[PDB]
Amino acid sequence: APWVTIVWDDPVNLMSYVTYVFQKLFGYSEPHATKLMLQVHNEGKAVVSAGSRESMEVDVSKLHAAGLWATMQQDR
Ligand SMILES: NC(=[NH2+])NCCC[C@H](NC(=O)[C@@H](N)Cc1ccc(O)cc1)C(=O)O
Ligand SMILES: [Mg+2]
Ligand SMILES: [Mg+2]
Ligand SMILES: [Mg+2]
Repeated sequence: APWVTIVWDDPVNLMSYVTYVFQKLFGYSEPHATKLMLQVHNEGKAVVSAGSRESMEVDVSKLHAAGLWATMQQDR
């Protein structure tokens, strides 16, 4: 089963920072990163990447080091 990395809205990080982090960590374009940031902000969370459990563990670690609230879970 594939897994997903989820980023959760938090009250401290800047919207602008989160958009930048998605570009920096995943290479996403600015429209893509902005859309994911706004999904987190307006829905409370968003899937930001998908793949094997092991690969999502890395994405979670990278996001934590950037200061974002990230978890992973199995995709159903
Ligand atoms: N640094 C700072 N001024 N903090 C106060 C809040 C700033 C505000 N940020 C938000 O509204 C965030 N909730 C946006 C956000 C955080 C995390 C994630 O993952 C997505 C979105 C602002 O930017 O004005
Ligand atoms: Mg907010
Ligand atoms: Mg966060
Ligand atoms: Mg799903």
